[PDB]
Amino acid sequence: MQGQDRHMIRMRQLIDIVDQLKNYVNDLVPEFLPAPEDVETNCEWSAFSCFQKAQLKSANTGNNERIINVSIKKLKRKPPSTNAGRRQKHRLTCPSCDSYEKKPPKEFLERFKSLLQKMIHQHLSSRTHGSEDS
Repeated sequence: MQGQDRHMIRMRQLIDIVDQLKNYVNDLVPEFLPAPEDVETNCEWSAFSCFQKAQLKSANTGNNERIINVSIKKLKRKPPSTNAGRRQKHRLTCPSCDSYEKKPPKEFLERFKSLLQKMIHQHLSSRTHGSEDS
């Protein structure tokens, strides 16, 4: 009906900033950024950090540089406590974070935002499950 969950703000925000910074791809510097591809049910969390240390850097050439800083802030969002479990995990254990291969910013973003709305989202409520193309 009405209201705005605190958590949600983050979620949407994450996807927002992502899409926001994305729109400014022209201000995206190509660097080795960690992007967790396909994370365990309860891994995305441990991966959510891989998107933090990633450090979104803009081409910084004048345009959407300072603005990008708006995406970085959000992008650099902290996970829900620790990262993956506190008391020797629980639901299940997950491997390290920085393990997969790096990728570009355009992708790192198009992926991060997805990874979020992928698990994080559902993490709250499924909502018509069925996503797959490639």
